[PDB]
Amino acid sequence: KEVEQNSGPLSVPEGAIASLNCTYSDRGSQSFFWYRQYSGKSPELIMSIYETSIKEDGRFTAQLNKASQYVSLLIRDSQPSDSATYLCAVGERVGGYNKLIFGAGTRLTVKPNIQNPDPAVYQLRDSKSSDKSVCLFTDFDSQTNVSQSKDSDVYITDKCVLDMRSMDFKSNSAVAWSNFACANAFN
Amino acid sequence: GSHSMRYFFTSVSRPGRGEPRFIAVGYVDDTQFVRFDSDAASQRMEPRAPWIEQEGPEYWDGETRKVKAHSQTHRVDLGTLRGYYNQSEAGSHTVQRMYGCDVGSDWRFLRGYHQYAYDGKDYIALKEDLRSWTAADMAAQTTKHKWEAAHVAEQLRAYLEGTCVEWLRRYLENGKETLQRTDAPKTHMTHHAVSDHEATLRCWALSFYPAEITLTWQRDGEDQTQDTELVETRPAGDGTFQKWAAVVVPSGQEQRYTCHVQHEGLPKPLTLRWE
Amino acid sequence: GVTQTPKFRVLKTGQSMTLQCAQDMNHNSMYWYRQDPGMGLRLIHYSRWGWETAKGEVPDGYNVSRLKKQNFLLGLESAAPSQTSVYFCASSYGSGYNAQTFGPGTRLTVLEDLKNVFPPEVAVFEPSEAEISHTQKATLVCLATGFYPDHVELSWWVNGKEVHSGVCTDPQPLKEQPALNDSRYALSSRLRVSATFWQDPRNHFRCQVQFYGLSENDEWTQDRAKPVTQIVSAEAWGRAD
Amino acid sequence: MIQRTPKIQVYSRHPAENGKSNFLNCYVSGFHPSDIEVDLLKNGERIEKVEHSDLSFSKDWSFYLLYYTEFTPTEKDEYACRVNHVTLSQPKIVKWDRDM
Amino acid sequence: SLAGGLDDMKA
Repeated sequence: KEVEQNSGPLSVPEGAIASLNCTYSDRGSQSFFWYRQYSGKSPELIMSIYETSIKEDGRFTAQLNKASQYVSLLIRDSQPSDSATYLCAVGERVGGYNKLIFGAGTRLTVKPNIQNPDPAVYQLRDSKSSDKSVCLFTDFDSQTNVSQSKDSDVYITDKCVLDMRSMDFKSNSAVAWSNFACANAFN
Repeated sequence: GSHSMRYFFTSVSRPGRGEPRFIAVGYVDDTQFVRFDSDAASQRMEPRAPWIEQEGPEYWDGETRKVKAHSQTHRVDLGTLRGYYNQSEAGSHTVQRMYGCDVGSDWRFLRGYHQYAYDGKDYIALKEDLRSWTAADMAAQTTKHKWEAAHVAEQLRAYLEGTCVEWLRRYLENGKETLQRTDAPKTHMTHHAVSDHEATLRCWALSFYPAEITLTWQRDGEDQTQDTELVETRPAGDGTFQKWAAVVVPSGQEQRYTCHVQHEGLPKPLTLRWE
Repeated sequence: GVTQTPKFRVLKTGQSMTLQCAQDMNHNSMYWYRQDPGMGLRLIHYSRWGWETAKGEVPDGYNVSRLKKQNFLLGLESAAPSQTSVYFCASSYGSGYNAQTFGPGTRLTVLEDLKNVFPPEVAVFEPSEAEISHTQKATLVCLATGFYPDHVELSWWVNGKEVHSGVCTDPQPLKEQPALNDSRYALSSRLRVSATFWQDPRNHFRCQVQFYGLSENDEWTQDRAKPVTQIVSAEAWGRAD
Repeated sequence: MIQRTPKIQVYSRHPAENGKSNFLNCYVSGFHPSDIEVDLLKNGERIEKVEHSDLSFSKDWSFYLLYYTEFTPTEKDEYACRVNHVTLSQPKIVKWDRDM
Repeated sequence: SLAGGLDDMKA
């Protein structure tokens, strides 16, 4: 293919270096770009590079080598908020530099560093009615992953990382409910 | 008519007086529209025609970036070439580059060019096939091999056939009121007594655009290009051009001489005759 | 930058629509892409101002129009289920200026039957006193249920203004009835604050679900209100216990 | 390294009319290298604040520049262009003639 | 508009 990237998905612990690579077939390529695309959002251009060189922007390093036909993107001190699909894009020479060819994309997941795990299940009451409730499994380490429901009458969501930026605290959680005891629901 | 876009680049080394002087200019036909000068205050590609001013900062940024890449390559080239030719670091040397494209009256690509010179002598050039290189000597043959390995010809071809044509057409459209105009020469004829047996007829063409013109004298319908003084076509400074042609005639035979003017802006060629 | 209208649309099979892309960036090149799981971005058609439009990889079923430099329209003349996707417009300055800026995207869902479109019901669940005493933090949960299709944007609003911290919303909804192919969906979200913030009765918490449904031109025969684009919310006041 | 001496034309933008404002042009072409000194002269004296075009070149690699300034010709004021270049052993002076 | 890639065209 004309533009090829790391297959992915790619998993990296918070704090580590995420390494993304892109090879391209046309030695006459001149314009190289890295796009980030959050789930349900549009691609955003985060780096552009035009010469054999290394270009730094904050935690991001792009490196192009025209002679070897590759371009790379390094993310240092990876954060959960970096979790996204990263796309390599090259201006297509054939046709007169008139469009982009995009690689398949690399899905990066940055797993949070839970520094004080306190796993637990809680039950929460509906603000309006007193009869309805849900179950909250939270404060679990990032190596834990949730089994989806077995009873078509129980709903269990996937885990979700939330960031209380004001406190340097992140936490994983999943929710369960049904039309049922909470202590049990997540086994 | 046909149209062209041409870029000209000059780099001059100035040892012990800083970085080389670098001047870039771009034209559409005979109209300059952009410039860069390494020694100017802005260090930006700058507009030199009204119709280019509507391009936004993204364009001025992109052109500035590319033009600096041109300058940086020439700067390294000045070192490379001094070494290839065993020249000292004390002397001033020149690198020049020109490239661009022509389109026909239907605005389809006709041809592209890319030529490079060192010290005013041909060094390397792309052939009209936009694939092959003409190397002037053994130094340029080594450049040729480098450019072959980097697919330089393929990069320039896509530019000349693609990008160059797109942007030339865009500028023709944006600057149509001035670029697609033809200003026919305003013509007249002066008569100056040399002596009592001869006089000079001088035939003038002024305020014309584009620069291409033909001025010729005839005597009873016969060409006279051994006995015509011409001047080279010269810029008026206001976007138009000037030219004249003169002949020394026997006095009283003025009526036998005719000046013929060919210009793109004329319905039909002109015949002028004294009085 | 690049704008796209509409943001979301439901069509019945056989209906037509036009998606509009606009930009104010002086860009000459404009592109229309579709994005579906497992395939990435696929170009439908593109347009260089001053030239005829050009087909991309997947032109069939779509038409385009470039009436002016600023605007690139994608037309669907006879909506088919295969056209259910997220459409992204993009713009670039022109040849040799290949950096593309993308619009926010248009989600189109094509359905056989509009009678199965439903807005969400929304409920908020108050923090556990056991979480509060154990962690000194308080997690609120919002559940949006019963909606179809999956055209929702959930946000949290504290004292009347949207907040941008302490939140995580499921990346995908769950099928309420996974056996059925047109299952209504459920979506959960959490907002975690300090216990002292939750305990303050001057603080007001609202879970907001913006739903994008039917338009006002659609026919509707059911007893229930027409399921149009609408906000549904639920709320809780903070309190000392 | 090629050495090419400048060709010089001196002329006005518009046909000269005594007492009417105009532009005096000195067009220098066919030279190499590119360093050159050009002055416009009024009765033998340097005119200050002459402007010039951006350096460009012809198909043979030789350079050209237009130097210009405002002027009002009269019957008796003498104008000229004075050029020096590495190829010239002293400045070349070309007088303006309104008929050339 | 100027050509790109001049960084790749050293003599």
